Amino acid sequence: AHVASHGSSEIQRHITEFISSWQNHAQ
Amino acid sequence: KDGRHLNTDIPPRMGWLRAILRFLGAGMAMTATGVAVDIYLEDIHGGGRSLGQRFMTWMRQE
Repeated sequence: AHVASHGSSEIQRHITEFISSWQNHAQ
Repeated sequence: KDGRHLNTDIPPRMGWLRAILRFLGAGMAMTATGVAVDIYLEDIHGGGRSLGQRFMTWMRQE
């Protein structure tokens, strides 16, 4: 697990903030 | 030796970093006892662009 857990330094921050931001899509 | 690892990319800007990486290379090639060996760059963990920003923080902090 630690072998694959370490997987352009600015594009990595761009994709991390891309993934981390959204979640969604009386009578 | 196997090309360009894409992690050790010194920018065209701030090319002064090479003159310090020469010393950091030639340290261990003289401290190790025996034959002085040819030494090649392998890895910079934070990236070559973010490496010298630490040196620039030390230059602002003096």
